[PDB]
Amino acid sequence: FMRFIPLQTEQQVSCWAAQHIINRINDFKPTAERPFVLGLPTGGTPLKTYQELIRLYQAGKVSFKHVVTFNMDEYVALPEEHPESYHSFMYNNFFNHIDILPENINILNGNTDDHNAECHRYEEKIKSYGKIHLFMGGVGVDGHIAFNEPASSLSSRTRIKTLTQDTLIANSRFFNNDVTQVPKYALTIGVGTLLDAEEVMILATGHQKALAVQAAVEGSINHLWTVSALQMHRHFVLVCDEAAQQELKVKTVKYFTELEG
Amino acid sequence: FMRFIPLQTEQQVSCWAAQHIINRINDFKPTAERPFVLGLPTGGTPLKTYQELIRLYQAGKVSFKHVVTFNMDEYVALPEEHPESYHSFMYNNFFNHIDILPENINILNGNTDDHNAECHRYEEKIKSYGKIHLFMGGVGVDGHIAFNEPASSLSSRTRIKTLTQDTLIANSRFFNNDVTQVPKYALTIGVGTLLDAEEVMILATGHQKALAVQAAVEGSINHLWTVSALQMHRHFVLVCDEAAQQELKVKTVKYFTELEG
Amino acid sequence: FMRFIPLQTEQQVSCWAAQHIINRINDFKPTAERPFVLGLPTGGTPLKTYQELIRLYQAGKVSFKHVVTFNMDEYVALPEEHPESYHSFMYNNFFNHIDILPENINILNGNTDDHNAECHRYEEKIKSYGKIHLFMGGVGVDGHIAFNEPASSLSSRTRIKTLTQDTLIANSRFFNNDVTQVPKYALTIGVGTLLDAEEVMILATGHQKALAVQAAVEGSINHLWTVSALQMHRHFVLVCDEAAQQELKVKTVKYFTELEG
Amino acid sequence: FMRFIPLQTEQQVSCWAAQHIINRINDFKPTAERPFVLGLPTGGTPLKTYQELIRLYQAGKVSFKHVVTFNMDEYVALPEEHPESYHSFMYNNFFNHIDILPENINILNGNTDDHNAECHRYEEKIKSYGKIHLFMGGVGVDGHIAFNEPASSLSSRTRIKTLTQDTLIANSRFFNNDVTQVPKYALTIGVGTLLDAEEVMILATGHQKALAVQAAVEGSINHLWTVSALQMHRHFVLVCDEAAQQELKVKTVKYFTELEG
Amino acid sequence: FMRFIPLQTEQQVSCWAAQHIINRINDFKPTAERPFVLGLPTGGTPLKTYQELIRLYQAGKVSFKHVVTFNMDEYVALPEEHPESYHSFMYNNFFNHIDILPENINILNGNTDDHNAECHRYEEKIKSYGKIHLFMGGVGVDGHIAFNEPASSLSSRTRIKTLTQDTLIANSRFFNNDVTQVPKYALTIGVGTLLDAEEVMILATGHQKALAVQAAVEGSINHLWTVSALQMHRHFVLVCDEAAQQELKVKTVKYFTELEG
Amino acid sequence: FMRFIPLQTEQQVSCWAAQHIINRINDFKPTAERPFVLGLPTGGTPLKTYQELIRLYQAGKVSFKHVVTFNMDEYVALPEEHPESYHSFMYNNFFNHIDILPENINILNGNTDDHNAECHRYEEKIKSYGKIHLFMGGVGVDGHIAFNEPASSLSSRTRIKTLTQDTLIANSRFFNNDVTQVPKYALTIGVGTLLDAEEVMILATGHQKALAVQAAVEGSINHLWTVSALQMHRHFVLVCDEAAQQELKVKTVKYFTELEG
Repeated sequence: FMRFIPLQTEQQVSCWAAQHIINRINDFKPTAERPFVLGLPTGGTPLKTYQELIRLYQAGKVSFKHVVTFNMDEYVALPEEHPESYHSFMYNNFFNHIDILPENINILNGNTDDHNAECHRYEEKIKSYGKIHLFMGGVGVDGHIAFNEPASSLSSRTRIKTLTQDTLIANSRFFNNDVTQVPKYALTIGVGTLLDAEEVMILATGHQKALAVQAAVEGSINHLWTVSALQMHRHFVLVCDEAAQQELKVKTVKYFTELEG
Repeated sequence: FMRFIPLQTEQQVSCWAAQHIINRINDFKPTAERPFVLGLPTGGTPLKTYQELIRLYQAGKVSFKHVVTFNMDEYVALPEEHPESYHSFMYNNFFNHIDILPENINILNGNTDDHNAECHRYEEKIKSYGKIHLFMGGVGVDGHIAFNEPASSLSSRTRIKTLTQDTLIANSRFFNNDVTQVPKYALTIGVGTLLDAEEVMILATGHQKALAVQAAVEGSINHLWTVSALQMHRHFVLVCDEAAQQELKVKTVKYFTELEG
Repeated sequence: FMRFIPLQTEQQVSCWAAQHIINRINDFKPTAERPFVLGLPTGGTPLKTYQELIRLYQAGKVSFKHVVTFNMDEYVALPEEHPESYHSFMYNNFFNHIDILPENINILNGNTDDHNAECHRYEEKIKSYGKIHLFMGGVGVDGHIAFNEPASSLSSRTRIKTLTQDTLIANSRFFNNDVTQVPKYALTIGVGTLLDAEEVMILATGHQKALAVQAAVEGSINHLWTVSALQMHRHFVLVCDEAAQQELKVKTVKYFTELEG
Repeated sequence: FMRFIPLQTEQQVSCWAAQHIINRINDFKPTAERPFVLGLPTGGTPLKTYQELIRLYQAGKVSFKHVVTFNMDEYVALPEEHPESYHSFMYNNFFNHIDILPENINILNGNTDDHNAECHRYEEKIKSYGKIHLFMGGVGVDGHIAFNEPASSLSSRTRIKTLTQDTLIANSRFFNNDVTQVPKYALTIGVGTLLDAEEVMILATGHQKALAVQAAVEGSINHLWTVSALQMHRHFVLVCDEAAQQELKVKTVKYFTELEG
Repeated sequence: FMRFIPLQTEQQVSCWAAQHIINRINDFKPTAERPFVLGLPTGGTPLKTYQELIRLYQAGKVSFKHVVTFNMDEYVALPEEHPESYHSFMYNNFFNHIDILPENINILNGNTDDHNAECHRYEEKIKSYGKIHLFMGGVGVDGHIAFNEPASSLSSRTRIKTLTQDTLIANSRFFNNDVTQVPKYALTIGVGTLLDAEEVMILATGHQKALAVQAAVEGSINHLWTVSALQMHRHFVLVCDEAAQQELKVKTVKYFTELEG
Repeated sequence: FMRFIPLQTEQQVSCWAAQHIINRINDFKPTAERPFVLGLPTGGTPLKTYQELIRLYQAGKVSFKHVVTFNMDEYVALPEEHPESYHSFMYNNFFNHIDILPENINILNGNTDDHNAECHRYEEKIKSYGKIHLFMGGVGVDGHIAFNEPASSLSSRTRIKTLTQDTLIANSRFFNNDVTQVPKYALTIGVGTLLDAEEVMILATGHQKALAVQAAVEGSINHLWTVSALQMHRHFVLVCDEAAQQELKVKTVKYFTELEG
């Protein structure tokens, strides 16, 4: 069944998420021949989690020497050494501070000569390892996942996507508030790619995600709220802060707070 | 306009109600010529409030030597010394334990020769005092007030009412679970009579009152939920326990919890 | 406050309305100096009601010798002896079969030299009688009243109105299915005119009126459903057939069906 | 796919359910080697059906000499000869009045030394017969099935469950209205166990089940209403009384009333 | 997954649908041994599309010399040469004006001696060709498909159906507005038959279809709205006019309007 | 009753508002003895209107000589010459560029020795002129008006208000993104003060105001959405851009778009 973890502060969400990733890896006991495969996102709430994971690694609570990562997405036609590329985000905020092997980091390359070939290569790389064991991600204010469109097929695969006007505006702040400077296209994993993971953990902090949280927990599966499709996943975890609880009914928070005791 | 007091336990609800009545009386400074006029109901939750008022009176925190009371209702064709009459409920559980003057207790007489004249005398008696300063009451699971029907006119007056099938069944527990023994009619104040008070305090405890609480706080005015009409009252107070908050949104409880402190 | 009469067939709706008009007249005991003032509409369901009223008059159960009528509306620039005028509908189907005095029939004149002057004369005529005691009417699928727009001011008065595209289409069947032949304008009473009546009885038969009936009975007051504003009227009666109850909940019909019996 | 049978009285509900069970058995024509497997619940609503089933047996309209029964649940650490055990409920109200073979009655044993082993033995016993042909059951006010929590996996199996505070409160009436006297744990079939039956008949009587019936018939599949998951079952039957129809739309009751007869 | 094409006029809807059928056929490049298989409906909106298909054929933009058609339904016990039979509708409005081979026209025969045998023969004929490549259809005001009941199993097959009271009334206009003159039964494809097609194009024109469009586009899958089940189809296309958009939210139309351009 | 003006761009919203203010003043023909009284707010969309009003003044299309203004609010314990004070906002962006007389500019003083006396003088000053002829304002994301709380009494008066946590965060961007630097309290007009104006024009631009616009146009009056109470105002105007329409139904936008043209 769906696991809903209602918490109060964004730090508690990040600390909980990091702890969950630690426990799965440490229970899995990964080796070189049998690595743990981790799906990873970008953004503000992930950032706090990566920071917590670095702190836990600096202690003696985890090693990434046998963790393989796959990232959700990357901009197209943007140099991968650009400060605002998703390559740069991952290496600067995470991979450069942990003991992961450089050949176990997978991030879509948006500068290939053939974007379809690159997307198929990504899907193949995942299959070569078997399956992603834990995919961490976020959710949009409209319930969309990664750069997938809000009404995306639940069996969509990794493909090239044209960024929406709203996505262009949202990300403008990373490119000098210039909509014309945001890359028009990106490579993203599909909803099917996400659903193929053994466990999907979605992190939702902020009042702007409260409607997405209501759709995920209280609503029925709606094909206009991609996050609601995770209700059909065998292990769907949703962690949220108090601001994102504001649209739920009192009985909903009561039920899940007490279940998690 | 509307004050919503969300509390946890039924005990806290009665204590809050008792304290509020104390403060209203003690601020008002009643005299014999200028008494404080209190509207009073019957039932389980009021009983706890009357008990707390008695304890506060014994603690010399209040005197009723200048409080005039009006009760909501009384059965018709039931001897007023019968255990299950509302005369008996009020005197045995409250008036016989406080310093109220016997001539300041007003309760509808359901044994008159003329129920319309009796109801009219009651409305006149209130007018002779000016106005009820604080009317305490409860609310039905369908939002009805006193013996008024769930679709009662917002200008209904004191009148005779035929008890509903649900009310007959509900009150059967007081007459040996015999529907045939519950009085068929009762004299009740109208919704207009209630709204004419200077302040209306409604007490709502129980999971069975959660939908009525949602209608009063979150919903628009609906003529099928009489309690919602109190939204237009100049001083409408609603006190409720945890079980009755369960249908509200987290943001609704949050807003009013913080306002009151 | 609101009376809802849920019936099965359109015949039952018409008979109930006729009986109600009969009973109001007979209780009022009208005289020449103090006549009973009746507001009247046109249409299919009214036709059956007028037929039933004629039968009751022939059965000497009522006299209209002291009833004054005001009609809702009339086409502009249509000869008043034209078959499709509302003058013709009223006289041919009703007034020519009863004992009403010819000088007590009031119908807006859509052939005046000054429609604003004409509309003002109509409002003045009504005030000269005091108030309409019972106004019968229908309701549009969008809850609109007469030729008033669905968002009409609740204080709109009798005025000239440009017929909507939907009203032109609906009424084409009376002019050889030719939208170009329907009069473009009409003189209509306002929503304020309707609410000034002592009692408003609206008759709603048909599956296409089920949403309007739901808005009037179950919904809160919405200014886009003019019929719902009648919830705040002192005597609002709504009579409907089974097809018009299909959007209501079983509890709504149960409460009112048992109240009326 | 889904059959909804709306009736008026609890007697009609029990009569319909009993007849359906009769018809399935008699069509199946069970033998000793190929028995009919019947799943059975506990509670007030089942009781009337069991009484009706006894009467139909007395009327020689059915024989249980070749029916094998499996019950949903039983208390743990309560002697099975205790008046309030479900063993006692089934035997006193049903099995002691019909011709079932004593070795064909299966009820979870809450007094074993190994509750997991007992639960597995129960699932195995079902497997040994093939599958349950008809599972009769009730529904909680929150749509839960048997002792499963409203957030149980739709593939949950027979297991030990800690009774919720709500179930403890509900069941206090059988243990002197004392929450501390209700057994803390119980053995219950899972939602998966129920869904593995060839047909599921849910019985819903009472005003307190109106919201649950709305969730099963009118709502989409919601993972917080276990009863709504039965919409995906190949043969889902829901029988309900008039009090449980109160939250449905008139069009829903109309549709199914006409379809079923 | 789901394609929603919001257009303005009914003409544009039929023109779009015709063009889509043309393009599917021309890409498929059908041969006699490998024909293109087309599913076809009856009604007002299909009529305009067939007219456009005839115009495009005269313009030599398409040939049906290798198109095989299957129709949704046909009346029972009505001579197939009757003006109001669906045989007549299809031949008069379509087949008599195109170059389809007469042995490639498939329409259920409601005059067989064995309606179950006929329905199985129809299902078998579809199987003999493999699958329907494109199924065009309409939608009822309650979201039902063909003569399937609004609560039909999503795996229903071609079968005989008793026409509902509402269906009898709707079709009365073709039989002298006499409910008793409409055939009581019809042969119809099942919902499973429709879902087995490679692509399903539903056409929805009219204000009376706006609620069904909202259920298909905005709502979750509801087993009382058959059209909503098409959300789970691999290629579901819904084309509608402005009147059918009136119940959608502005953001819904905006999203899909921009997607298609 | 209520005018809803749906437009596309924020420029059009400000231009319409300015034009409306122009036309009201010019029709009124104000003199020194009989001035036009204008209520004014602060914020981004108002600023664009003030620029347009200055442009219209430079074009000699209006004079503000005989115009008296009243502002909604002002911070307390902030020097009125501070860049971020509302005194500074109004003078720098409006009053210093028009021909208003310095003795006709009214703005609450948040630096008085007695804020209650200060509030009363403000209400009295309004009464001394008679009534505000046109009050322009904005609306919060929760429908709140000025610094009034979202559940404010509809008869609240000018008073001191403690800024909510949300208001502190929102305005932090004007004080170096420092919540601790935003003044804790503010002087604000009450909801009653707004309703006492002869006309209320609310301007709503932005996707974050779409829910407030839906509450004002489509919803019933809710005491938790202050803007919805303006439905009972004699002349309530709401102007909005395309981003703020996104939550309305297509039929709502269609109706009012056609009404205004």
